[PDB]
Amino acid sequence: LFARIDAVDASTIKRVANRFIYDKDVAIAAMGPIQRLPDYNWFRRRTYWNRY
Amino acid sequence: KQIVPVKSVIYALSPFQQKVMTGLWKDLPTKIHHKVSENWISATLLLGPLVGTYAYVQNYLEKEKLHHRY
Repeated sequence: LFARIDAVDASTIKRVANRFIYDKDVAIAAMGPIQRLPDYNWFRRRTYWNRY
Repeated sequence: KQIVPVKSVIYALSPFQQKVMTGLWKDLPTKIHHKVSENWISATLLLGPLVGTYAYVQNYLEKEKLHHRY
């Protein structure tokens, strides 16, 4: 388990995040005074950067 | 200028999980039925005066042309 854990480096983290996070679909569940929480398109757009 | 919360529950779907341009031509005959049935009064009021005035003007012009044409 320790070998598997410390076999994770920065490049591995980037590759896994690009596999799971970059431009994927989020699922939001909210309750309460959420009248100021941004809508779905906001999060879906925030899942990627246009600078890079 | 404040927001008035309503206590709703809203289910929404991703824009990439549902087709986009099919709803334009889906159920077209009923759409045209609505557009014509709920608006024929308005079209009559908008166009009737115009076509009536045009017909009156053409009638008057032709009658004067014949009368004055010796």
